[PDB]
Amino acid sequence: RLVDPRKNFLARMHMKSVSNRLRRYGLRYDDLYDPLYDLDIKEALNRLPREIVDARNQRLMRAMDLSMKHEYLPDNLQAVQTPFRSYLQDMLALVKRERAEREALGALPLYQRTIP
Amino acid sequence: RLVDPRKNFLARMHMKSVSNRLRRYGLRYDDLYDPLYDLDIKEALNRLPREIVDARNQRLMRAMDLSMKHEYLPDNLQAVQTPFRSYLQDMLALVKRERAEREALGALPLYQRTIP
Amino acid sequence: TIDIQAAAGWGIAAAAGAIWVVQPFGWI
Amino acid sequence: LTSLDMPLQGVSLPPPLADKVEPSKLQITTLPNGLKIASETTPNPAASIGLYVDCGSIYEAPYFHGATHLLERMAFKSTLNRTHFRLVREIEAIGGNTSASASREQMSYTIDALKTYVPEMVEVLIDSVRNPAFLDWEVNEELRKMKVEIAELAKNPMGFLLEAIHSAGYSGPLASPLYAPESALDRLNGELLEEFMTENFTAARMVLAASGVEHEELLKVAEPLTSDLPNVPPQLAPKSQYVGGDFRQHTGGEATHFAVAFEVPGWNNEKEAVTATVLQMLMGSCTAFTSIFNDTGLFGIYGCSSPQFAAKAIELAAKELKDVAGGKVNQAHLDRAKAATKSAVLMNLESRMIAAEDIGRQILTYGERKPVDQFLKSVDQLTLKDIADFTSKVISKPLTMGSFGDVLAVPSYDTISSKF
Amino acid sequence: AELAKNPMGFLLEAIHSAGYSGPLASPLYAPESALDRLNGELLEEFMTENFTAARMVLAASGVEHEELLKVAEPLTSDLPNVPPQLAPKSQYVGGDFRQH
Amino acid sequence: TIRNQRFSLLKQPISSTLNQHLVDYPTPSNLSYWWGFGSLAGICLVIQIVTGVFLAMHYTPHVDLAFNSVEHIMRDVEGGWLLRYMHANGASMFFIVVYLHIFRGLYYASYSSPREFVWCLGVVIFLLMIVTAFIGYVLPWGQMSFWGATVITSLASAIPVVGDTIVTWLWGGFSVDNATLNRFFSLHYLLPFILVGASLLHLAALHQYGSNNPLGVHSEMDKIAFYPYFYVKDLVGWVAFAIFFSIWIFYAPNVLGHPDNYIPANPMSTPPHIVPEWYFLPIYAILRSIPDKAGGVAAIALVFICLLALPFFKSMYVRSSSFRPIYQGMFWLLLADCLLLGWIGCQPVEAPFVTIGQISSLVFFLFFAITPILGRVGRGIPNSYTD
Amino acid sequence: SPPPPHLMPYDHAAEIIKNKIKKLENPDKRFLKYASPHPILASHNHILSAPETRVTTLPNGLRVATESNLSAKTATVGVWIDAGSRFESDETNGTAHFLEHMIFKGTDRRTVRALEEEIEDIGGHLNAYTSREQTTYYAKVLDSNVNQALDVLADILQNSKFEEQRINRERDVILREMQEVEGQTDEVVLDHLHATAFQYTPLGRTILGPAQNVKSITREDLQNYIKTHYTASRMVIAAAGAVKHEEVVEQVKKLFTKLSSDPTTTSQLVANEPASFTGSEVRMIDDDLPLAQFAVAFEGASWTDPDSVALMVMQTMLGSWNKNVGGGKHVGSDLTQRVAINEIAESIMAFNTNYKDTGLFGVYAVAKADCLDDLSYAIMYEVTKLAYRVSDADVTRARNQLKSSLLLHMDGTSPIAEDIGRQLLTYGRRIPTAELFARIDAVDASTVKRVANKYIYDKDIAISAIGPIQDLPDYNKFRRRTYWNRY
Amino acid sequence: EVPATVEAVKTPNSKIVYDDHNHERYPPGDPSKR
Ligand code: HEM
Ligand code: HEM
Ligand SMILES: COC1=C(OC)C(=O)C(C/C=C(\C)CC/C=C(/C)CC/C=C(\C)CC/C=C(\C)CCC=C(C)C)=C(C)C1=O
Ligand SMILES: COC1=C(OC)C(=O)C(C/C=C(\C)CC/C=C(\C)CC/C=C(\C)CC/C=C(/C)CCC=C(C)C)=C(C)C1=O
Ligand SMILES: [Zn+2]
Repeated sequence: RLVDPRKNFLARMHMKSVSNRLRRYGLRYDDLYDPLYDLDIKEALNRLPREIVDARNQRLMRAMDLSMKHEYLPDNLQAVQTPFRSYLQDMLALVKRERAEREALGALPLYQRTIP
Repeated sequence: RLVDPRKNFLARMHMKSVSNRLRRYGLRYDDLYDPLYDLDIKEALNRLPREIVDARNQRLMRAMDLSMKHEYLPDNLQAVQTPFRSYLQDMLALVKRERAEREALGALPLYQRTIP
Repeated sequence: TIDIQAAAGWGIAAAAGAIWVVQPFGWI
Repeated sequence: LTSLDMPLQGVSLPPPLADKVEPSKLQITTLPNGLKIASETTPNPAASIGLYVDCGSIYEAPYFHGATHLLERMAFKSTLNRTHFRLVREIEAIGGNTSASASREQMSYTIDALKTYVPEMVEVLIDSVRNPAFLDWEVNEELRKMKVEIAELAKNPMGFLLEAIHSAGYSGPLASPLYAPESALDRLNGELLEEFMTENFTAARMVLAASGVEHEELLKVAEPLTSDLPNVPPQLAPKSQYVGGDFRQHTGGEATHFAVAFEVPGWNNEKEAVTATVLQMLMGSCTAFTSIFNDTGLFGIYGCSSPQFAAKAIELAAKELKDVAGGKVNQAHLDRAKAATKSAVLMNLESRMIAAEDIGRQILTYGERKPVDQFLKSVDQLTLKDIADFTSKVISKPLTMGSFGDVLAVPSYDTISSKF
Repeated sequence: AELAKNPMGFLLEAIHSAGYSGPLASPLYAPESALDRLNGELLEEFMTENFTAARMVLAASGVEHEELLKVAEPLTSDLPNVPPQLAPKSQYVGGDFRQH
Repeated sequence: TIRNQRFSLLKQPISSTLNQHLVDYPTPSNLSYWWGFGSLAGICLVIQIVTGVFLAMHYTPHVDLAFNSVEHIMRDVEGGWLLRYMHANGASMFFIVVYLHIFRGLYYASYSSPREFVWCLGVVIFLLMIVTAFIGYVLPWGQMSFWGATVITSLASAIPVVGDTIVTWLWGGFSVDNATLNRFFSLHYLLPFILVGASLLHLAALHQYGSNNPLGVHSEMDKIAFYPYFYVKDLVGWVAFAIFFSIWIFYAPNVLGHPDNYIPANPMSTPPHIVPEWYFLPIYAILRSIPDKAGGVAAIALVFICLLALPFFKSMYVRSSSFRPIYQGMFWLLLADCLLLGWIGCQPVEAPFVTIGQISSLVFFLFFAITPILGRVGRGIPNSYTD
Repeated sequence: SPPPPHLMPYDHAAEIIKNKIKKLENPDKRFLKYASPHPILASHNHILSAPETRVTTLPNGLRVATESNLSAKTATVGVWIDAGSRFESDETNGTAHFLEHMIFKGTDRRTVRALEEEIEDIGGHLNAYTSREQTTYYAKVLDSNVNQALDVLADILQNSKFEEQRINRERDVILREMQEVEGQTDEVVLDHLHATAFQYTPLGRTILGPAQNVKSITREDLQNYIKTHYTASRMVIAAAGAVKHEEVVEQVKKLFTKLSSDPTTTSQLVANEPASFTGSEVRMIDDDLPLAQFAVAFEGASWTDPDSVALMVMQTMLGSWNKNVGGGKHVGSDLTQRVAINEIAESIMAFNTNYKDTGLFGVYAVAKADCLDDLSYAIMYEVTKLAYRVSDADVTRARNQLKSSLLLHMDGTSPIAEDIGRQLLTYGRRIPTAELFARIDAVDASTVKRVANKYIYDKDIAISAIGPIQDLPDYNKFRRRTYWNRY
Repeated sequence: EVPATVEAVKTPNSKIVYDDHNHERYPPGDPSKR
């Protein structure tokens, strides 16, 4: 598989570069997924346990504070970061599967994006 | 005073014409005092019992319905109208007295008008 | 009695600004 | 100016008071309509003037439920002669403070200020009680603030339980709640409050007690505003019977509470009441309480414990009542509670507010302020036999159980009743 | 909340706890204090230790027994065989309920 | 609370709308100086309108008087040289600021959901700016103006059946004449007001969800009021822009232009070199890379079609280029390509610039063709890069 | 014919309310003859005559002060010490609070049981309270037991044991309190306000101190604290009620013999480690709390600064109010009027804290999250207005209220005793009421404007907030609202 | 363990250290620079 980093060294370099950028801000890759982008992300975020969303929101606030100050996390704090520890993809996949099942059976969607 | 109907006959014609115009719509003279005109009328209206305010609102809806339909009250209904039976002037005067007393002693107003 | 001083202070500013925007030195 | 550690120059210092001031004598003047006016002179420059009426929730039955509490909330509002705004400004112009309290059998209206403003305090106090306007908008605003005062009542377990056992302990006027339910607040209006007050606020049922004023000045201002009250022949307070009760409001969750109460003699029978107070000091969340009325009283023990430890809590509390009733209290503890009773009463009489309220309460009940020394002798006569016999009779008569919180684990009333 | 509107059920529920002691005094309608602590994992532990085959009856009115057994057997024969538990004992004591 | 009395005047109905939309609007606290070019473009529009209104007090839209009226503005009216240079160079500053504003949106993927309507309104604004600036350049009636208007109105002839009739209808005759110049003046006074309305709707669409931030993440946890934090940050950019603008006005007023427009229009002889203003050169380059009449016009329309379809491509859920190394690299190649196209447009049509322009045009369109492919492949990044 | 004006239900109800209004139209002048809503400055030096306060300084510098009321049946006697958390060090911080916990834990003569049993044998009360700059132990006893109470106080101050097991047991009680600092957020908001306003000064430390300090407290640390601070010249013995000055002085000479006599002086300690105000803020964001509480404070004045009296009048002008006050919409305080009329807070209170060399002047408020924006505007508007517009009526009414409150709170032997002790520590003397009233009377409208212009106008502020405070204005909004640009 | 925010709320600090990457503070107690 081309994107798998265990096989393609270009994918391994791609994973490494993304990992350093995320680590500098203390962000996880799932933190980049915003609930305003997709209504399925909002639904998946609403199904998650509170402590999960609280921790995500704290990481976002910390990263935004670092971005404003033009600084990065201290090197000691960067060493304990887990950029690719996942919490959202499994929930998002479940929400997407449920939406497709409703579409296949001709049901109304449970939520719709407001027309801007 | 010249506005006294008993002393001045010109005031008698003025009162008669106003009564006739009000009686055609089933309106009292105190129904023309709108709460949006000033906050003293709104305060006076809020202090009145519910049965008086409900009756005022129904006379206003009847009059606006008649005005929309290009109609007047039937003569049978016009005979029972009391265009100059007061329900607000005494309360309005008391509210004005309280407002002036607050101003004389240097207190803040209990209500102010929104700058439009 | 500070509203009067406020008016006098702002009147000086209005006069100072007027002589600043329009500079009628060749007219006085 | 000069710094506060250097004395100010040019200040006229009043001559100092003597280190031993003669204590005054209570003068009680009774007006022909039945109103009693009492005052004592006090060396301190503060005056406390109060009006005490023998009216409360024992006169609400059966169609004035909530009137007494609303009269307390509607105190010092707009009158027929001055508005609320003016009345607040006159009190603040002289630096006064106003207070109102409502109980089951008494209500009070007090004003405190410097003694040089007595005519203003007396004039204001009488006007508020004699001529209330009871405006509809002012009543409605206080009824809105009534609901939050009632809604918060679940945050004070001691207060909530005390009312509940009063309703569950008595059958009649004393069972009328002091905090009316929401349904009974909707019917309350200005017309009801005027009808309630006019029926019960009479000259023969009111006392004007003023601590810290000469009797001449107080009479010269009050009499012209009170003599007009009509003579209303004194009535009889309704009788209340004591029964048992079991208040249970299962809310669940955690942190249960309880209160087991018994009947003790009222303010009359002036020898057993002292024993009740000493018993309260002897027993001394876990504590004891006391609420004595004119002809009856309630002595009980509080307690919080744990939701599942409740069964052991009532057992432990019941054991102490049995233990004192049996006679397992030594002389050392009796002298410890005897001294606490003496010190608490004497220390409570330091405040001019308590002293003034003690005058009105005692004159409203016994028509005479009894010297504290007679009570102090009653405290210093109690033997271990007196205390044990008293408690033995108390735990024999019916009990009033009240629990709040998680009551599933709390044992039945019959099991609590058998302990004694 | 929409239970006090019916004095039948409210009184019938109230006198069950006020008259019995023990398991039968446990309210069918939990208060607004045990609902906040209820969650899906708490529910799962209740079902796994209570919904056992020995306490289950599958009753069908209007079906024959062969084809009903043909369908139900593969879906229920794998339930573990647990010993029946003794029913909890309740004691009637009598009591009083009051609500102003 | 009960609003019985009047608190701060900003919350009164007279100024509540202005307070919520300008003074207290929640803004991400980590916005960089690249978010200050929106206010710069708004200030440039106001400068163009103010200077243009006063220039229209002295300009004559007649082929016998247009050139001399501009020279009369420069030489006779007091401070008229400043108004003309402010207006002429203000159009270049407007395009510089808007070009930097568009590229910020490409780098930070500010076109993505939920801001698709903001990007689409921006594309409409860009079309309005192009038409407005072009017809304004015809007003001085120089050699550049005449031959510039000749071909743009001739672009309609690419349509086979009705192409000729649209050209003559736009001209108002059979050649670019006083009819063309007079109608170009009226439209040049009107389109700037339509631009004001479009920018207000553009601003309103953005305020529905708020601005994007350099990290591209949800920002609702660290928002601050626009006043005074981003007012004082915008004020720094305004003063810095003024220094930049003043350099062009007072010391290099004609560097961003061609001397051929100082020759009165001659319908007889075309200049040997015929090019638009510098900010139109990249579009010029794509037009000249297609060896076909209709193909050249079609490619120009395809540029704006690709800009309109960008927000609606099925993309990955990551916005900022600071976390997308492949997309970030492609952005810098696109910027270099757009620079190359502008330089190519300034060159005559001959070798090797024909081959270079064709390749540059292909690379420009490849950016919009590869970006959706990046999103679809990038969707599986979280499932392949595991902790 | 139309109906008579009682047939219709709405017409009948209109007649009733019109009759009630006419009843209010005609007032009766019997009840309108003395009270007046206009504030007048009154001089009544004659009524403020009070028992003499006798002050005697002993050979070692010990001061004994008494207020004799031989008519009373009880008395309050105690020791007031010029010591607190301000005079400790960073490593010793928390010892003063630890000492308060261990002071009633038994001496050489008396064990803990002996101490408690002795006190409640006579129905007495033993109180201990420590603050940043002041510490006090006092006893409320009957008249006969004044001598016995003095013996108890002298023994615990001089011969406390500080058992190792009792120190270890008390170490855990305070550690539990340090982990249970909740349920009283008023004491927490003001603690954080002191920490951030008085940064890097002795006055910014908390009374409890850090958890590592209580973990390291030993017998020697407590003994060293007493030997260093509880000195003869820093202590005042104050008695009020049924006490004779001579008998108290003779007993003090007999009992307080083994004092430390350490030459450390309180004026030198403040000079070498001064307290300064730093504009800053601490925001404890917690959206689970139902109410938000915050305090905004300016730098105030010291005890002996003559402007402190004007700050007391200014504090009365802002006032205090909560939802249970009946007449908040009619009081003279404009800030209270704005809060009560628009219902934009649960409670509001102006505070004036004085210290040896500095002070705090500010407003503490409790409100819901959605009321914070309007509440912050109202507080800053009325505080800043003190530097621009001050009415003579408002300043006169606040003068009248301050006089009344200062004398009506002096009810009981215990309040008098602390007034004697506190004043002898902060002023070195008890200020007579006449002098205090003459200083209050000197604060006119021009004085208020000058003082407000010195402390409030265009000055840095300290904010400490907790709860749902996301809509609370930031520091720059508060800082801007300290001046008016229209003047 | 206890979270960092709860420790900060429960333990006031009179020796706060601020972020100094962009701005260096004046010494505490210095006169204001207004
Ligand atoms: C309603 C507002 C506007 C008015 C009344 C206006 C009016 C004019 C007038 C009268 C001229 C001819 C005088 C001259 O050549 O200097 C002109 C030229 C021009 N205008 Fe405008 N204009 C406006 C807005 C704009 C805007 C928004 C742009 C940019 C998009 C623009 C771009 C130009 C350009 C490029 C020229 C030619 C400059 C040159 O002489 O080389 N104008 N305008
Ligand atoms: C008349 C010219 C224009 C004006 C006055 C204008 C004004 C603004 C302003 C004030 C903002 C919000 C603040 C900021 O992010 O800078 C904004 C945002 C934006 N504009 Fe424009 N704009 C203009 C043209 C354009 C164009 C041509 C495009 C591209 C097609 C565009 C796309 C955007 C986008 C995507 C945003 C959101 C940026 C973000 O929040 O990250 N705008 N515009
Ligand atoms: C050498 O050649 C060339 C030039 O020359 C020097 C140029 O400058 C340009 C620059 C032109 C560009 C980039 C495109 C301009 C785009 C448009 C759409 C202009 C067309 C608009 C016109 C003529 C006016 C609009 C008319 C309207 C709206 C009709 C009004 C009708 C009603 C209101 C009903 C190019 C490409 C060029 O190759
Ligand atoms: C948090 O929100 C905000 C931003 O971030 C989204 C901003 O970037 C800015 C700064 C930038 C702005 C407002 C650019 C907008 C520019 C436009 C619409 C074009 C030029 C504007 C004109 C001509 C004004 C037209 C408006 C009105 C009401 C007509 C009256 C005006 C005049 C007569 C001059 C502001 C104030 C802002 O609050
Ligand atoms: Zn403690």
